[PDB]
Amino acid sequence: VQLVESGGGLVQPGGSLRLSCAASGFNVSYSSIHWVRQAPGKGLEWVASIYPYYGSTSYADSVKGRFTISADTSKNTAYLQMNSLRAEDTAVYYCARTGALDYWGQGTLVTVSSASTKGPSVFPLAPSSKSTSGGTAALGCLVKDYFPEPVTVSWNSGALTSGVHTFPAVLQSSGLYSLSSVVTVPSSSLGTQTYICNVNHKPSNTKVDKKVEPKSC
Amino acid sequence: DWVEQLIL
Amino acid sequence: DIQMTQSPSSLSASVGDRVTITCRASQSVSSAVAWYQQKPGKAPKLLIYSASSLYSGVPSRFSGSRSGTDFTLTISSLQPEDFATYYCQQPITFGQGTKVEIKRTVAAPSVFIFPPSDSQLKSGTASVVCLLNNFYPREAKVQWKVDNALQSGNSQESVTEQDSKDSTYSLSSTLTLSKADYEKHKVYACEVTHQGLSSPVTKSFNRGEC
Amino acid sequence: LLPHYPFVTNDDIEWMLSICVEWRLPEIAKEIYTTLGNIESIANFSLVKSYSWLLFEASCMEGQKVLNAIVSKDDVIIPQDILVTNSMRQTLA
Amino acid sequence: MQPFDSGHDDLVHDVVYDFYGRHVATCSSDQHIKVFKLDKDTSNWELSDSWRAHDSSIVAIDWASPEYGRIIASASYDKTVKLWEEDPDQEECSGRRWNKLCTLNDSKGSLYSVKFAPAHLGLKLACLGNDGILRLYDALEPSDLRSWTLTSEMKVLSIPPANHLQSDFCLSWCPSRFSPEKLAVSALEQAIIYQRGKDGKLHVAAKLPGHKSLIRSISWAPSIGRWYQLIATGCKDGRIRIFKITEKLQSNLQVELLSEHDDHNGEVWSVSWNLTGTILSSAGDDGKVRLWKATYSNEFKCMSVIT
Repeated sequence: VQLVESGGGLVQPGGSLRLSCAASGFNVSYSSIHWVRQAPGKGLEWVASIYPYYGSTSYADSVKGRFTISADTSKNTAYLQMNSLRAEDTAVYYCARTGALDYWGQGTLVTVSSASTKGPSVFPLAPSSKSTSGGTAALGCLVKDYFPEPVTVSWNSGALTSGVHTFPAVLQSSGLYSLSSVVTVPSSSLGTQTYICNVNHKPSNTKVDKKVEPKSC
Repeated sequence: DWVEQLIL
Repeated sequence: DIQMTQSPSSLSASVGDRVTITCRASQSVSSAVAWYQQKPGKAPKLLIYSASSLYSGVPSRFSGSRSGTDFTLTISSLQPEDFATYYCQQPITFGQGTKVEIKRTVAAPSVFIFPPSDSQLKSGTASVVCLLNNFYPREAKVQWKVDNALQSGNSQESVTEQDSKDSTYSLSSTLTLSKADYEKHKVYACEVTHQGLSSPVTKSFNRGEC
Repeated sequence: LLPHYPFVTNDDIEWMLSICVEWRLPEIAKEIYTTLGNIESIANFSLVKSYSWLLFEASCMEGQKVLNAIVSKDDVIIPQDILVTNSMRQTLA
Repeated sequence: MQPFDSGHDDLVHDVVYDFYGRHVATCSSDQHIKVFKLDKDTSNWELSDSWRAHDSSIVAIDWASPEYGRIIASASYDKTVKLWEEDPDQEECSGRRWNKLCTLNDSKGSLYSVKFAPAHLGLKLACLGNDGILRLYDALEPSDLRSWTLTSEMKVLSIPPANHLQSDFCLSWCPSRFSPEKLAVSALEQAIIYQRGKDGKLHVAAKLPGHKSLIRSISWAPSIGRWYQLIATGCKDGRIRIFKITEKLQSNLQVELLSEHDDHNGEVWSVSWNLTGTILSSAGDDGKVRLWKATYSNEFKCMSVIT
C-alpha cells in the first residue's frame, strides 16, 4: 500500500504545475482521491477531491477556477493541475484516499515565487576567547541571506551530532532567510580538535564547508 | 419513486 | 463551509497523564469525524474514524467519543513519543489543530554571545548572535543592549523543537545592524530573563577587542 | 480453492469477487459475502430471512423515533452505489 | 514457534484449527475448552479464552464454517454434545466469551467424536459414541442457532459387549463439494462408509477392509482436482492405510487400497490431511510425525520425518 506524489518544486507566480499521485495496494476505481495542503507552520487545508467511481469532482473556494483535479483509473494515477499559482499556494501538498483518510502521500513541497534562487553566505560564530577552563564552549555557523528554503547543515560531515542545534530559519524583512547552527564542545578541545560546518542549499546548488576556530589577535 | 415503492 | 474548533490549541502533559482534546463543529455534522496525528515534517496519520472507531494497528490508549456536537479524543496514558499536532476533521474541513507537549522541571539556559565575523563586516552588515541553550519552560526573554541602550525592532529569534530525551528548548536571537552602526558602538550585550534564572544573565563583548 | 484466500483489505475481497465473476461462481461469491456479513455492519449489508429481520429492526427504530437514511430516501458516490423491499419500507418510514 | 502450555490439568484429547488456521480449539479431561489466537504482531499463540463446558472428559471438538459464524462443538463422556458461539462483546480470558447455544442429550452412551458437515449442506453435524449409534443433527433455520433437530440415526455396531474399556470411534465427512453427500465412520476394527440415498436416508455404500485391530483415526481427504476420493486410517496394528474410492454388494462405490505403511512400528494415533489434500500426516508410538505426498503413479511416499 502506497501513494506516491511527484511534480512539485519551485514555480514562478502566475505559473503552473501538474502534481501526480501514483497509487497502489488499493482499488483506485472505487476510491476517492483528495488533495490536502499545509502551508509553512499552519494547519491542514482540504482543497479538492475526485470520485473515481462517478468522476465527480469538487474544490475548496480558495483554489476554484485555478485548480483542476483529475484521475486515470487505468494507471491508478491522479492529478492536480495548478494554474495561476500564487504565494498563498505555497505549501506541502499531500494526496490521500478514502474508500476516513487512511492512506497518505508523503507530500511534495510547492514553493511559489519570483525571487531568484540565492545561495547563502556562511560566517563563523567563533568560540569566545573567554571560554571557561574545564568547562563547555559554544561555536557555530551563521547561514545568511538565502532563498528559497530549505538549507541543511551538518558538522564534520555527519560525524558530530551530539550537542548540535540547528535553528528554524527566520525570514528577514529583505525577503531572504537566515538561520544559525551551533554545537557545544569541551573548552580544552578548541586548540586540539577540528570543527567544520557543512552547508547545503540545493535550490542554488550551493555547498560550503567552513572551519570554525577561535579568532586570532 | 420512493413513494411508489411504499405504495407497493 | 463547516468550521471545526479544537480546544485547547496547545497543551502540556506529563508521561502517564490522561489527555483530552475536544472539537466543536460549526453546524451539526454527524458522527462523520476523524482524528489524526501529525509529527512535524511528516504526513498526518489516521487515528480515529466515524468518531469512535479505532483505526487498525493504532495503540488502544487512543480513543474517540461523541456527545452531541462535541467530539472528544482521549489519550489514556500519555507516552513520550506522543508529542504532535492532533487534528479533527469532518468541502471537507479540518480543525485548527492541538499541539501536545511533554511537561518537565525547569532548566536554566546556558548563554553565549557571538560577535559578527570579519567576513560578514567584510560585506557591509553586522549580525550579533545570542544563544540560550537547553532550557525549560519555553518562555525565555532576550533583551539586547548596545552601550546599555535598549534595542527594539532590529532583532529576530527562533526556537528549536523540544529535545526528545531531556525535553528542553534552545533559542537563538540575531541582532542585525549596518557595518556603520555596528562601528558607532562599543559594548554589545544580550540579557536573558527566565524562570530558571534567579536574576537576569548578561553576556557581552566589546567591539574589536579579541 | 478461492474460499481460502487470506483477504484483509477491500481490494482483496474485490479481487475474489472479480474472480467469481470471471469464472461465474455466484454460489461462491454468495458464500464469501455471507462470511463478511458475519449496527453499522448491518447497515452496510442492507438471506431472505435476514433481510426480513433487518426490515423489522428498521421499523422498530422508526417507531422509536442519519446519513444512510437520507441516502435511502461522498454523498453522491453513496447514492450511485445504492443505485430491497426492507430498504423501500425504511425509506417510506 | 516454541512450545507453550495449554493450561490444562488433565490430558488433552483433541486440537482443531479454525477455517483460516489462525485459531485453535483445545479440549481436555479437566472438562475445559480453551481457544487460542495467533497474534498478528508477535507471531505467538496466546489464550483467547478458557472455560468449563462439560461434567465429564471432553474428547472431541470441531469448528463450523465461517459463513455460519464463530461456532464450536464439543463431545464428552457425559453422553452429551454442546454447541457454542463466540460473543465478540466479551473480554478474552473472561470465561464468558463462548455461550452455549444448545445441548444434545439423545446419546445414551459416552461420545467419542463430533464433526461438522461441509458448509455446502448447511449447519449439519454428526456424532458417535458407546451406543454405537451415529446421529446427524441439522440447524434447519440458520437464524436460530438453537433450533437443532435430529436428522438421522444409524446403527453402526449391532452388539457392543458390556465389558470393554477397549473402545474407539471416529468420524470424517467427505469434504468434496461436487460429490454426493457421504461420510466415513470407524468402529473398533471396522470402518464403513455412508452415502445419502435418493430417499434422503443414509445407507452403507462400502467398507474399508484390512484393519486387524483398533482404528485410532480416520480422515477424508479434500479431493480438489481429483475425480476420486481418498481416506486414510491409522490403525493400532501399526499401519497407515490409504484407500482410493471411486464411484462409477449394492454400491456405486469402488474401493482400492493405495497404500500401507508400518514405518511407525507401533500404533498410529493421528492421521490428518492438507487443506488441498496434497499432504497427509501421521503420528504414533515412535514419537514421530511423518508427512506423505503422492507419487506420479498414485503411490504414497514419505517426504519428511519430524520428531
